Amino acid sequence: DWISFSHMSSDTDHFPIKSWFRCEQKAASRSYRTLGDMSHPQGIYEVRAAITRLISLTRGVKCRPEQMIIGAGTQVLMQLLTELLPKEAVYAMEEPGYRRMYQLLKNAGKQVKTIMLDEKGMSIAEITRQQPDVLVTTPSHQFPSGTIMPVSRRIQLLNWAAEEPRRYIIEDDYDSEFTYDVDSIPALQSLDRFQNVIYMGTFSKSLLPGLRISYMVLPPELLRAYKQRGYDLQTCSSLTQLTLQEFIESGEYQKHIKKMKQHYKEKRERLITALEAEFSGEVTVKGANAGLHFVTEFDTRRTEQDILSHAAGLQLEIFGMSRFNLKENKRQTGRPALIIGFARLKEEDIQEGVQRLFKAVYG
Amino acid sequence: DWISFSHMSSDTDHFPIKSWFRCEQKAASRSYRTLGDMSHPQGIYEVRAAITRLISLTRGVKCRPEQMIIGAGTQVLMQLLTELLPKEAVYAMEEPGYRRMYQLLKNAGKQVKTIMLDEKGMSIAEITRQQPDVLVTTPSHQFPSGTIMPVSRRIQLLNWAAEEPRRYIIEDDYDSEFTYDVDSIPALQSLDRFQNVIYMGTFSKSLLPGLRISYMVLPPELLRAYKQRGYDLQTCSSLTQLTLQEFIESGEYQKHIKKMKQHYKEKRERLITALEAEFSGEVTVKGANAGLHFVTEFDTRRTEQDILSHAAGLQLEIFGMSRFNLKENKRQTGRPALIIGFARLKEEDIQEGVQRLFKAVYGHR
Ligand SMILES: Cc1ncc(COP(=O)(O)O)c(CNCCCC(=O)O)c1O
Ligand SMILES: *Cc1c(COP(=O)(O)O)cnc(C)c1O
Repeated sequence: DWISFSHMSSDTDHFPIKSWFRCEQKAASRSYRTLGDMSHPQGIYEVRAAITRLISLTRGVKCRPEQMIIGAGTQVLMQLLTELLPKEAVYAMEEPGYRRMYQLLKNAGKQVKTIMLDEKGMSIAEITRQQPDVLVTTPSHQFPSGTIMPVSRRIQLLNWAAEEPRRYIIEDDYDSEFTYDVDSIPALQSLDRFQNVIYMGTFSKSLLPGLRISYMVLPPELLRAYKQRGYDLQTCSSLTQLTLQEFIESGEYQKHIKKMKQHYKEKRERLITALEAEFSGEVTVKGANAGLHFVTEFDTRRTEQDILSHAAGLQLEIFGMSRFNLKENKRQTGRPALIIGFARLKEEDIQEGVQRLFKAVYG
Repeated sequence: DWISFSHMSSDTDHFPIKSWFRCEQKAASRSYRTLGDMSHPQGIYEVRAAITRLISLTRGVKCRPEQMIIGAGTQVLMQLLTELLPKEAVYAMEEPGYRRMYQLLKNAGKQVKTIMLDEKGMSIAEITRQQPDVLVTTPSHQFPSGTIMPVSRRIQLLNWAAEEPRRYIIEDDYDSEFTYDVDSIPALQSLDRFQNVIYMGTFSKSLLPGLRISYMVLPPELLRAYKQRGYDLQTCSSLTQLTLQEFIESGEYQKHIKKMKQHYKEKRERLITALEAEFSGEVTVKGANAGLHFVTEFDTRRTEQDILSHAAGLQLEIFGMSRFNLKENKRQTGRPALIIGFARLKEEDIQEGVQRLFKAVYGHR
């Protein structure tokens, strides 16, 4: 009975789960003799090669498959990365941003500066002033604000990293697969002429988060630091990797993304239109030109926690922007701001969801 | 025409891949609408409940699913543990042992003591001497010497840990689904009255056709430490989790374990008979009646490296004890003690494998 405006979930109904299992039988019969065993620690080479081709095609990312590392989550690869990067590196994160990564870095004993955003995303002025060593950025659709970083700002960050040795940018290209605006913008890593960027990718938005498949691409110098480790074991089963590779090479991935691009586009249009009507125009929407969510701000007498406590009662799954407040202070000011995810939201349940949303906002 | 005496986990020839895939289907059907969600960070709860019920009756492990953390393999679970334990904790490991885990700890910048064995396992003598803060131990079937630590030694370790704060015992239970003849002695943590043991288990032996599924059971203090972080995400795919749960609860698992046990019971018997037949009083089989490996000591004038070198020339794959040293600096190998691993040993390969081993142990015949 719940309706879900979650940005963390997907509808199982639009994922071709039967194709996936069919690829799995194919991968299994292809590599039956050795499915049993562990893969190369970075992941199967042929599989790393398929991905390499994919992200070069879609994101213009330039690399050799040996630079790629596959892992069971962005957060296992982020941890590893903190061990490849200089021990005394000062990290910098978007504010607001991904609270888990913030917590991960702190718990690793790192200093994390918090960089505020402007209309173009991560503030280059703040970056220069604070002087961190490594930036963590989400250029395709800033998490959670949704700002698509323009190539002008991408170049600004790439010039910053070039100006001094041992500066790195971690490019978190999370939900970069769908675009409802001018066409794609090549990843920072592709615009880079000096190998200062670590490109991170995941299959959680395109596939299903249940499937724990992610990867990252290392500059050569960090790759040699990884290989010098010797003890690392792969975290994705051999069959999972081969199933993904089969899913992609068969073209099913390409079909799935193209179908979904259209599906999300139209569902996003519907949902917004229904927000503007039900709220009479008295709602502010931001970060809606890409990705699987946007941000909505309301004029109401209620606090964010009131709306959230109430929306929970109306059986509406929804999250407050306060969830993404990195630098702490008792400072909720202005309009309550909520993130509106729509991957998990049914076509049929848009009108009801907006009405439930209205009631939770106003009473 | 290679023959391998080097495997300690099965392969796809041994695994009912079809049963697994069919359980995966059913699990997926049952839990369709929830695949679009990411798991609970400790793993799906009802999965944790299933494993817990299982391990309580097979190993005598006493715990609640609330204390269990599921992960994509033992490495990732060990990595996390080092972050839950005191930063400046000193670790200690058995020698001979799992070198990979030695490097993991060393790369994490930890002090690691190396602790020799006697005929009851990890040396309490050496432990009370070298004074570490946390022990890493394989009490059910030592890796790779095969020693089953007796309860008297388990109690000594337990008492040791209880004596000062910030002392813990990691218990690596890795192949305890296979016990031959006499029933097993339960897991060490079944004796753990003061919450000093962290139980680490895996499905790598009893199953692994590549599956990355392990789990660890935490004492409340470390569990609270874990819940304090708030940033951890499950690494084991939700599909793998539900499948295994179905595999277990459908009964398919015990049926598999029952079959494999007899199969490995046969092979160990048939292999030891053959060793005793071609060698006689010249072979000593040291090791327990458990697991997928044992230790052979040879009464020969060849050195370990000689035998290993003649072994590769006869296309027989084996390892001597010296491989399982954790550390090395200015010394080398030893004298005829090899470990035999028979998880992937064809029955047809037994006599020929034993005949090559005989050749390599003298260089004649
Ligand atoms: C900022 C950011 N980057 C990457 C990911 C993908 O993570 P996995 O590869 O799936 O482990 C995510 C995923 N996050 C959803 C959680 C959002 C929340 O509100 O907690 C992410 O956010
Ligand atoms: C196989 C094994 C493990 C478990 O490793 P996984 O990460 O579960 O594959 C742990 N300890 C020892 C000694 C082993 O041989």
